[PDB]
Amino acid sequence: SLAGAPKYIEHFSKFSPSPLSMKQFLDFGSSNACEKTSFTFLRQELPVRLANIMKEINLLPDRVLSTPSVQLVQSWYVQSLLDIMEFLDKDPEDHRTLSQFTDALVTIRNRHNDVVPTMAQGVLEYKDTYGDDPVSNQNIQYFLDRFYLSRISIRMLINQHTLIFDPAHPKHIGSIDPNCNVSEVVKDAYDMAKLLCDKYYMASPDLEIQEINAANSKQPIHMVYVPSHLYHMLFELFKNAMRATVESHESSLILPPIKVMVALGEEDLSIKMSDRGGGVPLRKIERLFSYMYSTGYGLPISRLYAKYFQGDLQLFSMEGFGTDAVIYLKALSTDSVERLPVYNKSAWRHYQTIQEAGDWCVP
Amino acid sequence: SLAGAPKYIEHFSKFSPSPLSMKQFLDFGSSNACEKTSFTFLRQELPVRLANIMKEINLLPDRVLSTPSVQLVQSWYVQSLLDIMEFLDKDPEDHRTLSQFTDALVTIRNRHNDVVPTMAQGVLEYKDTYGDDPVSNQNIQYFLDRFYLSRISIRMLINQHTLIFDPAHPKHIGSIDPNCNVSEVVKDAYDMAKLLCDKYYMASPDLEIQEINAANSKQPIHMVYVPSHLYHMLFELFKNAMRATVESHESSLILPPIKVMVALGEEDLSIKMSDRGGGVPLRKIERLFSYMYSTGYGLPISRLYAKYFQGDLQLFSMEGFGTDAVIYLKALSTDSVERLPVYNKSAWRHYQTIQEAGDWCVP
Ligand SMILES: O=S(=O)(c1ccc(O)cc1O)N1Cc2ccc(O)cc2C1
Ligand SMILES: O=S(=O)(c1ccc(O)cc1O)N1Cc2ccc(O)cc2C1
Repeated sequence: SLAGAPKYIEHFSKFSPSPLSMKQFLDFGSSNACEKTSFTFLRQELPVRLANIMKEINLLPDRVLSTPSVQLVQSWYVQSLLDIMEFLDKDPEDHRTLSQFTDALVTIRNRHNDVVPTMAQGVLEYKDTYGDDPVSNQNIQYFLDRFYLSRISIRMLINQHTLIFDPAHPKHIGSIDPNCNVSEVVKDAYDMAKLLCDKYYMASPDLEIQEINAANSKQPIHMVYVPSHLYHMLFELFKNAMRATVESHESSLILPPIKVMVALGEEDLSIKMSDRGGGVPLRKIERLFSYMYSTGYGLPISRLYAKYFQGDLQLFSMEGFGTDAVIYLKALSTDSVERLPVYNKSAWRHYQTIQEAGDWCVP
Repeated sequence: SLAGAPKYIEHFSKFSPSPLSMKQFLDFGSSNACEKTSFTFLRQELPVRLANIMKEINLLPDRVLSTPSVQLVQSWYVQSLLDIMEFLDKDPEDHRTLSQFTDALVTIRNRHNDVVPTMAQGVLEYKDTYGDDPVSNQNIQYFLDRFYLSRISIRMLINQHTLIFDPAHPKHIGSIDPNCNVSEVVKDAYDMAKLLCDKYYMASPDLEIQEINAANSKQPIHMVYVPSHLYHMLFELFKNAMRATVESHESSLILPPIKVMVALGEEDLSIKMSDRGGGVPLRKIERLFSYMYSTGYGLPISRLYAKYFQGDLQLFSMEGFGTDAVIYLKALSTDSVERLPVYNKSAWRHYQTIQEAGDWCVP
């Protein structure tokens, strides 16, 4: 009783995703009239976001697209789109529509649970089947950043709806903490990483936290954010900083601590994690964010979480000494706007690459 | 008695520039047979490098190319190319050829002395005459990085020839110090920046230097490098770090010092300059390397000096606290290879941009 998926994909891919600000997410209420609004918004917005990214999947190299794991993920997206299409003609006034819709979103979230490692298997299949080539590799890199960020955004919309309209922290709005204590999240991530480091190495570096609240030097630093995302980024950074520290100090009983600075400025809330884990040459930094060399998507995915609300995650090392990692976040909820890839000529053109000698000299 | 310039430009632009390593520059001797070799090399290589970049000038937007200052710089390049063409049929065995050639190179260097600010006037003329647009601006950015790096490389070849074949440090090979003490250059740059800071603010931050020689903890850190280039980068960084420090501490008599770490690893020699000058939001970092917003090319040009021998110069700030700047250099002379732009399809295509909506969403 539904049209073929391609008809829906073509229709919805014409629209641009509509980025929401942290402030907008937060300003969304929990009434039945709010739920109807969420419903009528999401039955348009989720298909738009699904369609847009599905169109880009089709731009992947034939070699990548032909892999069974990429084809599997595609099929999940198709079914999720179709699931939502069942609601196009349903009455928001009917409470059964709303409850069924929430169930359908839960089913979609579960279906897509293993998307990240499934796509990674697809990349591995491409490499095993054909051997990798630099043109395909660049396309894969460009695509995966956009695909994973798109996924993050879709999961955000679904979690917001299901959490609000169906409780550890009643003060949270869905997955959003309007008063996230940044240092508390830092400590939580450190604690968990320490458990892992202690398990394997029977030791771990201590943590030192310093806050710089530029405008209000006394006040503990808080922000509007999704703590699970911040936790995710910090846990990944701690794991790397701890491993570097212990491994570069095999002969020592005294380990240099990991130092974190949390700075609050007018526009940025920045979190720097500094280790003395011996560092890595500049040449090897890019590779840390590479899906190909990582085929462990911890770092590239953490950076996408940072970028999702207009932030970033940057690494700077000093080979022979150690490494600084910085999470840049927007200080203000009004500046924290979803960063969403969109399917258009620009995106399309970016895939249109091919083999040739670069614009810089080789000896 | 010479052909029209375009015939020479077309001929020489077919070749790729030939990048030399620091080790190769250094291994070049000072005999008459070495001079003849330098001559026969440079009468081919300099025209290749001149032609390659001249071809890219022609790819600039009509709006930029039409400016009197860009046209002036172009005319200098044309005359310099032609000057060298006078030597195509000359006998290297004749000492008069060699001496005349050295004179011609000196004349070229002098002719091009004001290239950097003359091009900047061209950018200003474009902005004043037409108003700037983002497409042209991106082209200008791409082109100027390549144009200025090309210029750096040409100046390197000329200085090497004129210094060697025509003396404060007899141990230097042309402009190259085979035993450059990095901390000494740091101190020289600091001293000069301090003079300027003291003049305007009647105070300046102190300097603290720490060295980390990973493989030989006792040994002072030395490298093969061109000290004037290292000095140039450090002076620019000190000026910025000092200004930030003093201006963000208007009420204080106590200024936090500027801290420099010089680290020597297996592959990198890295120099970090840390200030507590209050920092800048991430949003504003890109602009620091922008020729358009700088229309003060100090930072972008310093970064090009770093990139010229396969290094880099990177800035990381923490708004509300301060800024780290890192110069990354190759530790080994064999890894220090000229980075030279080349005129080919790839370079050509990169100019082929135009107006459209980007691949990311706007609200
Ligand atoms: O790349 S690192 O500098 C680095 C990368 C990311 C990060 O967040 C922190 C780091 O220190 N570091 C990793 C590591 C892991 C094991 C080991 O023996 C040495 C090192 C160095
Ligand atoms: O951008 S900065 O962080 C910066 C940029 C480059 C650099 O090398 C060091 C820096 O601190 N800094 C400049 C400056 C100059 C004057 C002022 O009042 C404040 C600031 C901040």
